Amino acid sequence: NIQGITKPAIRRLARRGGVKRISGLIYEETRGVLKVFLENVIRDAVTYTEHAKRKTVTAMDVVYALKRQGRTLYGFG
Amino acid sequence: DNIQGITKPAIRRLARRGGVKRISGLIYEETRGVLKVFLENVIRDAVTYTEHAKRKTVTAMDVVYALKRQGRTLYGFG
Amino acid sequence: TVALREIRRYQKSTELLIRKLPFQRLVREIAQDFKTDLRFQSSAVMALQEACEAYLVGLFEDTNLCAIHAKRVTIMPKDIQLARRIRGE
Amino acid sequence: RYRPGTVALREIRRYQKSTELLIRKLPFQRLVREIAQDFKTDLRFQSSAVMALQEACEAYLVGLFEDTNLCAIHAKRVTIMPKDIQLARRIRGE
Amino acid sequence: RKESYSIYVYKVLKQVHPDTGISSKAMGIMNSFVNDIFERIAGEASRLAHYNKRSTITSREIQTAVRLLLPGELAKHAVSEGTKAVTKYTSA
Amino acid sequence: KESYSIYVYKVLKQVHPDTGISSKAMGIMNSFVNDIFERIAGEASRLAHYNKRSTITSREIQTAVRLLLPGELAKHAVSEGTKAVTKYTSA
Amino acid sequence: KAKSRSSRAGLQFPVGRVHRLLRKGHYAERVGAGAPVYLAAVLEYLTAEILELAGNAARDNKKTRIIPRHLQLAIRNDEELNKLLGGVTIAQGGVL
Amino acid sequence: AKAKSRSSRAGLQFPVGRVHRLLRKGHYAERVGAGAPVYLAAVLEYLTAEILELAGNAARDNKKTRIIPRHLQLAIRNDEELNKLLGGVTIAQGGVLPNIQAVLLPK
DNA sequence: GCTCAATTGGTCGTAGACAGCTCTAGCACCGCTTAAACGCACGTACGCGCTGTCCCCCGCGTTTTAACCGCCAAGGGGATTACTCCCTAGTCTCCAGGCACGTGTCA
DNA sequence: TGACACGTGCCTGGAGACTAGGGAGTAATCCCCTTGGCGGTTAAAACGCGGGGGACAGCGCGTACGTGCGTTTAAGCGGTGCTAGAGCTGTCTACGACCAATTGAGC
Repeated sequence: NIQGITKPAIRRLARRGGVKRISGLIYEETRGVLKVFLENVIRDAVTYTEHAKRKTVTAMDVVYALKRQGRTLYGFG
Repeated sequence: DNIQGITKPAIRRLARRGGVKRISGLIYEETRGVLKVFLENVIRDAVTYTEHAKRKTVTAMDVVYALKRQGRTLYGFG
Repeated sequence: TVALREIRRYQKSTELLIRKLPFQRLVREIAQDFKTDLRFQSSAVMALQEACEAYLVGLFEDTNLCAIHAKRVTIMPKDIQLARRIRGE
Repeated sequence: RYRPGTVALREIRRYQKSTELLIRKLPFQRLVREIAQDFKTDLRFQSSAVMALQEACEAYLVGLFEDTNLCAIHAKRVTIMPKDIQLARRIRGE
Repeated sequence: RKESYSIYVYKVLKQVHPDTGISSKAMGIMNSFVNDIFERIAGEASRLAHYNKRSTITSREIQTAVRLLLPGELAKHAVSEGTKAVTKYTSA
Repeated sequence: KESYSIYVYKVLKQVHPDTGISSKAMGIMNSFVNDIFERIAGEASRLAHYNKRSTITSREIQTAVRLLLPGELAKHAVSEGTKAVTKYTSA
Repeated sequence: KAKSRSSRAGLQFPVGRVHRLLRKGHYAERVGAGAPVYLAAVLEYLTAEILELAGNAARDNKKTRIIPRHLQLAIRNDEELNKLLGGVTIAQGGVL
Repeated sequence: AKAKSRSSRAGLQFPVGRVHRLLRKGHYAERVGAGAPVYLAAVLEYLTAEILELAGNAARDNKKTRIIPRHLQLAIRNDEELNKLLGGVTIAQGGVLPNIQAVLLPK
């Protein structure tokens, strides 16, 4: 599904970062880096979900996975 | 004016341990300014700990704790 | 000419920049390898998206300076690789 | 006479193999008091505390030079220059 | 019951800006912020209490935790506010 | 005082029966053990309250180990952790 | 007749609830009476600090409710709040 | 009635009772179930043996017979797992790995 | 509107505030020795400024496809509840693991 | 050669036992929010054309860096001297934990 992260979206995100001009090869590297970040967070999240014996992953599991990885996120509780 | 006692050879030997082959002549003063700040940040913590305990002699475990707070955990002295 | 005005618009604006459905399918694809037939609460995907886009925005902000150091205008793959190396990722 | 840049490699291979402290002891010993006197007068110091400070500082500087050399490599230079330190520190977050 | 700091943030906002309202989203941000810093201070005070081998948390521990945790000006004001509070509370 | 200095020696004798250890490296080992102890106990302490439980059971240690340790350390550490517990309860 | 301890210190934040958290949090086995008053005073000061800048931002925008964009515009402009919350990121906060 | 240690029961060298007491007195929870210290002691003993194996191998690889901090540093930075766990540790007298960048070697 | 948790009153166990004593090691000074830092010199390697050129990105247009909206079904599992019991803290005894202090010989 | 290894006295940290009681393992009913499906439209994504700007290889050149011999200076090692102060001991009372009854801030 990783080709579902469209080239326009990557362009918009880099524009929010202030990049004026973007090389044609950046897209596959950006997809790889996004995928390894997601995999790490999802692994920790599911580890909390399993220890709680829940079947639904909650927003608290994501908030805790992000905090343990060292990046505090406010707004979701 | 003891900060000059970190001599140019010492900064060269340190940069050599990091693999740096060639060094521009302004690197020394920037290195001294960087070190001064890092020292002040560590000592300000250590002296806060020494004062809260009402000791006067600053003790090595105080510095171990200062480093542990600043994320640079040091093994061996405690 | 337009890219600077685009930069202004997207920094002034506050919407999410990745379409929802593809990101949601990607998340459910990934999760399957760790446990089968999970469910995701509605806000969990929003929390993941709000993390990942901000992470990339920060990575691109660092990449921009990594490019300017080379006296380049354009960012290239090795700029991202340097950024991650110095960041210790 | 060796030509330039060969001895630097032998120096690196030595100083990466050895473990001795590279800063002179007594000057740093004086420097620590000349700083700390700003925070309290008539402070007194354990010898171990100064040795710990020295170990931490040398580790920090070597850690910063290891990152700083990558900036020089990325610009296809071999000379490190102050803007390399500035960039490295700005990315690292300090 | 979903106990919260929100009804106190309301009071502080009214004191600072009597015309100004607040959205539920900013309230959730503020409540999470307070539930963060409370834990950071109490944890750091805990470590100070154990490194001295003391049974008791006292205002000296909270004061030194604040001095270590908060940057310069925030600490400099906050210590004066806490000292004024604890004195006037002792006066009653 | 208290230290682990008997037990690290007892392990060295099992794993390298010629070799000795300097007290200067003994101190490093002792601090390393205290560090890992405090990490594991901290994270086990979180899971109890995240689940609104009063106790620490073996499940909390198992999960904190799985979260903190990397995968290939975690699989074996968990494996013989359950081995040790199974021996204990069967003895 | 009871007069709540917050009112004795003149704080808004609840010295009761804060002392309940300090006791129930297993931080230490005993908690002396100055701790929760001091802690409530500090938290109230920090709340007033953040709200003041958020309201100033809303006023400059010619709006009247502070919204998270205004909070990010506050925190990222103060040279010391940006050190306290340097790692924290704000949902919908955007960038400068 | 002859006392026999819980470590001997568990087949462990590390002190199970001392771990149990450190947990009980550490304020980590209001209760500490009977299986927690055996598991934690086994985990610690595994990691200790994993370190000391690599240290002994580095001793032989340097024809020394006494482990010293250099050998610990090499035991740690020469493993992709131990280095990920010991990310923040600085080791006194430990020195560094030999790793010159290939860009800088002679033409 | 109304309830459960914060307030006031009392008991009382103890640990930490005060005073004494001590013997460690941090501070100060004398001298001898010489490792290391400082200074001056010049040769040449590298960084920096300039030109020509090129191919690949930016910007515009039409197509097209699936993201989105909104309404309708339904049923899995998060949530709360009442019962129970077996687990773990408190106490007491009594005994041996390992802790200061000593000694010596070989990596 | 002086740090680690083996030895000794000894004492308080661990282990075996019973009591007491409440945390959470258990089995049930619930209902709400998650998953599935429909029409459709029109916002955004995709494919082509066109080109001129940014990237960059070859080149010139000179000044900034390095490698070396000589001078010296303050660092390093050892000796005596000492008394401030960390650390342990003995005392005892200020105060903070626990129970109850009450009622109003908060939900």
